[PDB]
Amino acid sequence: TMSVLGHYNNFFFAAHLLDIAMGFKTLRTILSSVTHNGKQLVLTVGLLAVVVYLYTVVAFNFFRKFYNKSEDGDTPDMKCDDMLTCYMFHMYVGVRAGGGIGDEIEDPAGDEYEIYRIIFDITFFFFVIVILLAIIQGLIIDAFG
Amino acid sequence: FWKKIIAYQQKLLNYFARNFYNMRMLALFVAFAINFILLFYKVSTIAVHYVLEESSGYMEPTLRILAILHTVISFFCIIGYYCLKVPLVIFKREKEVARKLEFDGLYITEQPSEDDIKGQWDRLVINTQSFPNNYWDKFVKRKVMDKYGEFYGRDRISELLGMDKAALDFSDAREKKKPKKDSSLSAVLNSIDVKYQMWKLGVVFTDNSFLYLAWYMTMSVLGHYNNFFFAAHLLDIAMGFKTLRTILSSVTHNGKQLVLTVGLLAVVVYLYTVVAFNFFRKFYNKSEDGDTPDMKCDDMLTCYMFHMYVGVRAGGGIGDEIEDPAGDEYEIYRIIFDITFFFFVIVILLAIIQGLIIDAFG
Amino acid sequence: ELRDQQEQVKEDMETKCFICGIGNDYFDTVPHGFETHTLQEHNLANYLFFLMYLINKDETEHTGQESYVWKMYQERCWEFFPAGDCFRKQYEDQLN
Amino acid sequence: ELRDQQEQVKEDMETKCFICGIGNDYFDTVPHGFETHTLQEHNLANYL
Amino acid sequence: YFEISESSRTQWEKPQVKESKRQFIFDVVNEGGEKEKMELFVNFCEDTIFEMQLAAQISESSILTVRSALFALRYNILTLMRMLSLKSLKKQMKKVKKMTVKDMVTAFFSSYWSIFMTLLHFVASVFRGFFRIIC
Ligand SMILES: Nc1ncnc2c1ncn2[C@@H]1O[C@H](COP(=O)(O)OP(=O)(O)OP(=O)(O)O)[C@@H](O)[C@H]1O
Ligand SMILES: Nc1ncnc2c1ncn2[C@@H]1O[C@H](COP(=O)(O)OP(=O)(O)OP(=O)(O)O)[C@@H](O)[C@H]1O
Ligand SMILES: [Zn+2]
Ligand SMILES: [Zn+2]
Repeated sequence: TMSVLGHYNNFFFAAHLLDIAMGFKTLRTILSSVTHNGKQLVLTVGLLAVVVYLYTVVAFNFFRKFYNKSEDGDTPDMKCDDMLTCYMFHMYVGVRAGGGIGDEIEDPAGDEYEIYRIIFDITFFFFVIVILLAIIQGLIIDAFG
Repeated sequence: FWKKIIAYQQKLLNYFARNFYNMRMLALFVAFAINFILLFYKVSTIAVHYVLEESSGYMEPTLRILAILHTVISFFCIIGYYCLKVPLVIFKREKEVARKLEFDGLYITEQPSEDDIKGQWDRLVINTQSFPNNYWDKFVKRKVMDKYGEFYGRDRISELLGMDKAALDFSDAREKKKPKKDSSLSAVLNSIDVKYQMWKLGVVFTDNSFLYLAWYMTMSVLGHYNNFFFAAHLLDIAMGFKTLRTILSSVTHNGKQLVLTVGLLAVVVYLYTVVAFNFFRKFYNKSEDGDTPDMKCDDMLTCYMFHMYVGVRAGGGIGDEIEDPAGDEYEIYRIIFDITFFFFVIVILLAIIQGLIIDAFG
Repeated sequence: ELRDQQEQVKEDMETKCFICGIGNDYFDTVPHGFETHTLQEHNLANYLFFLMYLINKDETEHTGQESYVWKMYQERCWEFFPAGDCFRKQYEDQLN
Repeated sequence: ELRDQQEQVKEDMETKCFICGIGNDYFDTVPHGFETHTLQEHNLANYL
Repeated sequence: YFEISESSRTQWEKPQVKESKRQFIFDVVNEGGEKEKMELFVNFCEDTIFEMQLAAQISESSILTVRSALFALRYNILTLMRMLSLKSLKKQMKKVKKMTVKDMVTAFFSSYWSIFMTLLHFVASVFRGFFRIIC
């Protein structure tokens, strides 16, 4: 089917490069590593999504002034005015960032909620980046092993 | 006239005990429903008002119906737990109480160490007449009397466990049959051993699962005051699923080592902050505008907080954030400072903490 | 590896007897068999107190066993220490 | 794995006799039993 | 069979000898030579005997939280027992004896709700006692 669709669009032939992953034993094992612990990997991702959801719920209620993401003062771009937008931003830009959500959101120095936001960012970094992502990676790697 | 109310109460009791798990399942489903509806909850604009935004327009009454349903189902879950599993806990605790009371005399020969809540609280139940209420062996009192009384005084053991002597002799002797009065309100109420009920309620309150189900109900109630409090009920899956339970237990598995290592990290970053506050302070300016210099290390507490937060989170280390040392007289000293910070704090200690948690899970 | 070595030390100490070196399984046939072997029969405290007792006692009053052990320790040979064998192994057929 | 193989080689060499292959426990009944077996009885230098 | 002195037992039970035995057991099991195991044990015995003879010369020439928790349980459960001790529930039940199934179920629910409020009062009192302890 991919071979046929390649005639309609030549770039569809790129999917045929995945056949080496079947041909070679090591690549086959690498792919099977993901499906080896599929239930645990789905459950841990769900736990991560729940934790980042609780963090987003706290942020949407208490820390909203720190989520402005526009350099130009005329147009304020708020990423946490809406529940869905704040959750999407926490899922994407917060999870990818190595330091955590505090690397992206605005500095708390001098604010009344300074210690609260410091604890918020530190706990985010510890629980999400340090622990849960490491759990997922360890699951995949040790399944391969 | 009460033989009907007891039967109906028994029917409700059995229904809740039978459907305890299904109600706990329904509560989690309703918890997912409420939090999924809450995902479309925006701000509207002085005080700011939070309003649900949707195209259908029937989400708002549904959010109230689901909240009320969750609050009712949670209460039914506590009721079902009390119907089902509380009697098992009481039967167990009452059985080990008799075991300790008889075999090694933990309330006659040797006394509890007073630092355990269980031993101190179990002193109350032995005096109660309604003992082995759930336990099979109704003559543990007789056994303890026969096995310790001669040594410690028959009548004194009798008063310690609250026995009576005339009843055994009377029952062994001749007796008559007399119809009783079921209407006696004073007799019915006094038959209820308030001391034994006190002990049982203490046991139930000290039970961990009952505390968890009470916290669940408390969050369910607070959800009515603030709808966002229903988000805490999404943590129930972490209890329901075994893998999530193990993931959470991984943190508490090595709690002592994890606390000690965090303390070591806080001491190391404190020594680094002490060195910085004394020698390298000009490099901690963090303001782009020249008019207002923002110093993060003029004060000991501020410098330590900055090192704890912005230095630890940064992957490279403190030198990624503080100002470049090129051309300064302290260039080599600050280079060594930053390199040692990166090696000891980021590379080693944080890796130790992460490895502790991950290998505890493993 | 350091933590694993500490854990292995503790596990070896709970599962092996330090003096004779026999496994706890050979003793645990009876209830609390290994505990009885490590407390009544082979105990480090008892050996140390035996050494103190022979140091404190007079030479002329040593018994046959005490004089044997005293000469053995003076010449610094440790054959008197049980090596893989115990009282139960020595009299296994008669005792059982 | 390479480091573990080196360590395993050294441990096998200290606990096993290379020629006969019998365990050191069977020889260590007497003091220095394995050393005496590896020096006086079975020795690579002596075979060479 | 031989004699062990009670003084020797006490000096063995002294914490310093316990720490020394910790260190010696760890050292011997981790790296003590099997051929030298007995030699090291006898050396440690001599060292410990000297340490005992030195310790002799040198020597001779929470609960409040459990208290609070027990008091909290007693007070918070006696608070609910006061409901029955008022004895005024009988007059109210005189009314319930003649009314219907919905209201009898309502009383059934009210009992458990009262129990849950008693638990909440208990846990709040526990927290307050803990604040007084830490402060
Ligand atoms: N020859 C031996 N003498 C004594 N204990 C031995 C011997 N061989 C093995 N053991 C074991 O070593 C351990 C020594 O006792 P144990 O360490 O429990 O007491 P301790 O020194 O008071 O320390 P702790 O009670 O804190 O563990 C016991 O588990 C015992 O079974
Ligand atoms: N047949 C054997 N001949 C010699 N050594 C043997 C034999 N079987 C086992 N071994 C063991 O192999 C080791 C060889 O001696 P060893 O390696 O100690 O001496 P080396 O070659 O001088 O090196 P080094 O002293 O630096 O370790 C010893 O531990 C010895 O017990
Ligand atoms: Zn032994
Ligand atoms: Zn050989």
